[PDB]
Amino acid sequence: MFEQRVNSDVLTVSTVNSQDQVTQKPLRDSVKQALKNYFAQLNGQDVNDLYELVLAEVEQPLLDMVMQYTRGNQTRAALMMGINRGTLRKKLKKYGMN
Amino acid sequence: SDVLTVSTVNSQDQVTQKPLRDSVKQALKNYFAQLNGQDVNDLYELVLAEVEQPLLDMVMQYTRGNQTRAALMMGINRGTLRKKLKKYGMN
DNA sequence: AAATTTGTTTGAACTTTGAGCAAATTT
DNA sequence: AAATTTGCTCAAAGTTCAAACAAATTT
Repeated sequence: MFEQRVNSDVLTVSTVNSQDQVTQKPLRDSVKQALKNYFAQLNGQDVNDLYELVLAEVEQPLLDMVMQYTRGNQTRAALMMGINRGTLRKKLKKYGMN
Repeated sequence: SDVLTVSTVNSQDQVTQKPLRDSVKQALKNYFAQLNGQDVNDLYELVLAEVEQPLLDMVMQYTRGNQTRAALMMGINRGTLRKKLKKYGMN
């Protein structure tokens, strides 16, 4: 057959391990790391917009990368992400990618 | 100046931060590399799923389970948070 | 000159929100 | 015993959507 590829390992980054060998951990794990790192560096300072902070840090490069792929075609890009053409264009405005 | 970041090692064994947005690119760069014009259909709800999950995973761990502190921390409604927790089944 | 995409608008379908309250749980 | 948090449900506020369709651009 084909071999399973869990959604965990659909999107993946390159890491180095204890034996200095290149392996591919999930993006999940990068996100986890970053948050662990963000809390530790926080020091009892108040936070109240973590969702939008993360979302910004993820939408931008998804958009960046997807528009490169469709050589700048929105209809394709929006179809490709699964979102209305108008909201893509709204998101794009928000980060100044138009 | 950039708050969301991850650690990296160079060949000369030095650790060093880089923004998470640089990871997300790589992932996508890689996702697209390994497709070969196979249609992609629902990519926004995919990455979102791969980012919501460990964000919820970590903020509950941080707020010791406190749904209320968690929502307030994330800047979303207390009900939205319940719904997202059903979505990935983290009851 | 043919097809396809942009840039808009419209209204309907859906989602998030703030508040309210009893009942359960933590302090 | 007091304070806070859960689990719910209403409504209003806000976003996403598909569909139009000229006007611009690309095949």
